[PDB]
Amino acid sequence: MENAHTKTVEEVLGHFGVNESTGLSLEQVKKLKERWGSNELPAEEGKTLLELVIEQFEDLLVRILLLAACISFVLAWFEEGEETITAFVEPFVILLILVANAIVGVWQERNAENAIEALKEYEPEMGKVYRQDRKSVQRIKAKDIVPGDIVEIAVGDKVPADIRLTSIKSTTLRVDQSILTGESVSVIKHTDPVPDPRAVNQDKKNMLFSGTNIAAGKAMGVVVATGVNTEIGKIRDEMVATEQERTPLQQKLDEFGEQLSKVISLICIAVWIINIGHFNDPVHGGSWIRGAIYYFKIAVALAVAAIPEGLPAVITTCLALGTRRMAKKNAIVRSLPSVETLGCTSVICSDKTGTLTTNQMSVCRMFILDRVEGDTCSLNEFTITGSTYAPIGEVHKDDKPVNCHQYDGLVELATICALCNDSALDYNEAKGVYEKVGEATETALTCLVEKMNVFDTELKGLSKIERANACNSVIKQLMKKEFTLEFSRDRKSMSVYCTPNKPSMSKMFVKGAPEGVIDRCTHIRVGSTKVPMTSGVKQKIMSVIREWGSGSDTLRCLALATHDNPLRREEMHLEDSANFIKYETNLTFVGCVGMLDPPRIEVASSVKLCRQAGIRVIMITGDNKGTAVAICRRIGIFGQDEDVTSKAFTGREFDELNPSAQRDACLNARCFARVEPSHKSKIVEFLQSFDEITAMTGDGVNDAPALKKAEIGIAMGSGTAVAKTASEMVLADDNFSTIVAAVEEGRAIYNNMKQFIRYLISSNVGEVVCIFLTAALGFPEALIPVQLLWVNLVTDGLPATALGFNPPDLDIMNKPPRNPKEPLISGWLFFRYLAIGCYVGAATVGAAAWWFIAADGGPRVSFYQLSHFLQCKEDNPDFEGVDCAIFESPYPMTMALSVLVTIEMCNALNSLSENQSLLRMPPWENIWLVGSICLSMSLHFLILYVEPLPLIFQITPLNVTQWLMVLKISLPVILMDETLKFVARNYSWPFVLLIMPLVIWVYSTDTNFSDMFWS
Ligand code: BEF
Ligand SMILES: [Mg+2]
Repeated sequence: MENAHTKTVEEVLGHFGVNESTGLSLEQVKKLKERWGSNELPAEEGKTLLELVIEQFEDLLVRILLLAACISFVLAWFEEGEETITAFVEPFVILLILVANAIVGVWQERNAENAIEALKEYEPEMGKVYRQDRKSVQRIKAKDIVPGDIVEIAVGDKVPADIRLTSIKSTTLRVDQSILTGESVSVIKHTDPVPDPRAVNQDKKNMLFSGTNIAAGKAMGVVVATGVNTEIGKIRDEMVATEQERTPLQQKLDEFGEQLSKVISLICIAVWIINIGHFNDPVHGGSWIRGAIYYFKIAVALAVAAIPEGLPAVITTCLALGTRRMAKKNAIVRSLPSVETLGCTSVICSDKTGTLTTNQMSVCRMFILDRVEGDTCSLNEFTITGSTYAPIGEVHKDDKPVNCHQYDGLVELATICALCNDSALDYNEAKGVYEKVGEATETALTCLVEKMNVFDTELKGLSKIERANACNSVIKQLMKKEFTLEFSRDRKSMSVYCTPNKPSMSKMFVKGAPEGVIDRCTHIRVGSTKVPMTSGVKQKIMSVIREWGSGSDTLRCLALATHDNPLRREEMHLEDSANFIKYETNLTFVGCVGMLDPPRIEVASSVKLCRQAGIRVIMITGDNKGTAVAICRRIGIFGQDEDVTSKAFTGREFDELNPSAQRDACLNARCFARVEPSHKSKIVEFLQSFDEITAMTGDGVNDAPALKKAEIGIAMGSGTAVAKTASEMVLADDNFSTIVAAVEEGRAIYNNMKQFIRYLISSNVGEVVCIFLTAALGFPEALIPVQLLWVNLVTDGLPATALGFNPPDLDIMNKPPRNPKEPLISGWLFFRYLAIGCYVGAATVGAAAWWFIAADGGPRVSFYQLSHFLQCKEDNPDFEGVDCAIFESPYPMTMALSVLVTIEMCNALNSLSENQSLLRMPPWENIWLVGSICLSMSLHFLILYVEPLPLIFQITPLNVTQWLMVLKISLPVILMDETLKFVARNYSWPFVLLIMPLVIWVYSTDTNFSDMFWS
């Protein structure tokens, strides 16, 4: 069944072979089940643990670590030695770091799916259908309905399938379609066919779309589409068809991994090339192959040691900590890399109905009269602060609290509001929020009546379930509602006949569009006085009503009047519309109210903060252009008097725009209205075409393709499930300020990530340069792989985690988002961490050599003997026996390890700021860094001072003067990093007064290095 809206009821009924009054026979029911399936949206759960692990191993950094681990393992398998116990420790541990990380990430996934599923609406999805088995209404499951069923719908029901209207039994049919079409107000439905076959769902007035509630009335329809063929099903299919791309953080990490791999390959090739002439050495066997592969093995072993083993682990730790911080403020983030996406976001595409607004219409203004002199009147105007359906707001006149007993016109207005509606407000114990029963506007009037206690009834001890209807209950107990005059299309008003319950009358209460009520009223209720109507007062009322319904505060105005002396029920006949016209005569104007779909109270501040942070907010909605522009003006996207002739567009207007005009609109326009979900995705894609990180926010089904297409999609906690499944983050508490909070968190996370990435890379390149320098000169080895493993996982691991807690920059929220094209590590950074790395290598080699040359108490071995480590024989030494037993002493190794650790701690203290000096920013603020440094020193001393560990790591306790020399070697890294940082910047006192005694203490003495030869 295609374009059913274009066909009449007879055509669709003949096509389905179903009678209007009988329904479908049980045979046709199963015949349609076998063909069309069943009415369920498919729910696929293919994210098994194996799938999650394999997709989380997609990261290029993790792949590089895996390659390094496997190469190290195959190198350790062909080492022809008996030290396989330790030689295999280095790769294996990496695998643990690679696997444990995975669970962490996987855990986060499950945790998100455990939280997002918690905040899902759960109810039995039922449906009232007619079938030939029994004549009465049959309440069956919605999944057991088929295309062709005759469905009966009533007020406060959710339609279960795409339905073409057949007959309306309540003379009207109001449907709330904000879920699908994004319309803030309920739409009127009819039975007449829609001739347009390409018509959008907003103007399919004869159609009912699954997932949309019925605001008021009863109706009878026939199912034409079911399951995935419904509009929501088509949108879900489009959402699935949309491709998902990697987050910008993942792209930056992959680029950094490519740069790191290029550096590793260059280092390996260079080390191989430097030893071309040694290939044919007789030591290998005098062959061009064995020596070449031996030196290739050495070069690859050196290259593998330049990859930080713990870098992905600390990156994941920082991401998980940020995710936990966001979860603490009611923000569920699915993937760990997505926590950073909002930091680099440049454009925030949003949704008006249900996302930028509460979707709960509430009365925000009202007025009555106070006094009349002549050709004019004094007008009492009141403002109501409530925005949701909760009856907790207050009525303010001239921005001060006001009571309601003093204003008799106000109690009369409250009576008219509560008695001239048939909807209600009710509280869900499970959901925990008040909601409407029937029409949204009538619920707004009910909540207004609850807000202003016109009879000052006691409400302190009242429970929340009975808080919903207390004042309305009181003033409906006072007045008995006899009968209701139904609202008409030819007369935009509705009336209620009420009689005073107390004996010793029978007033009429009329509401509706202001024009009709004003032209049909000949009197004015001023306080308790019925004064004759005057042209001046009517003009004064028209002025305020138009300026209420025409400015940036565009409102839906309802005029409330009363008929004091109506004809008694015998005269009036409730049969014809013209009778209803003639019954409403000589009315008395009482007041007027003005309501809207109000934006959430944290929206204007959030958008101005986003604009301050360099992010522009563009509203994309399916509602009309007028309401969208009004909400943009109200929340601060547009000014009150700003011209929007080129900044607000409709889908039809955007359809035939020039490509240059489309580019200019995407660059400049800030409001899109009357756009289909495909149009929303097209807008998001056009914005992404300009290399802009786009964050889409929405709640409804129409936002799902746009939420999926954006780099990060944010779904409201009250939104639909399909919108939540397409979004990377969910706001559980529906707080829009969480967006700017997440932006700040992401920017801080990115800064800290850069800091500790630089720290780890510098440490590893320093160790590699140390090994290369040791090999080139010929000195005895100063470091061993197991020692480097410890100093890379603990001594470097703890400072990196602490650096993850770096204080945020002061000017973090006053800068534009970072350019996506810039690399994570720049060329200047590339130069700088090499400087610290080269200094670490040189300092560690020098510390190892100092104990063998100039240290007091150690052998004063010359450079020639020290360079010829392997030549410990009768080659004219001084202490030939002593030297052979001292070249393997643990003292130089301890010197090297201590110097490396101390320089790493100094570099960690230099990693508080990317370019801000340590003097101005002391370590005090990041107390986590100080605690981590102290803990690492404590455990290092424990390693140095226990029984087993000095055997496992060949290290021994040092002396006071030896520690002093270690500090002497380590400290200048502070000076060199400070001068590099100062150079970068150019182109407190307690910290100084504590560090000066330390500096003067350790530079009291100096030792000369007797070495003037190089290899
Ligand atoms: F709900 Be949005 F206005 F499409
Ligand atoms: Mg919405």
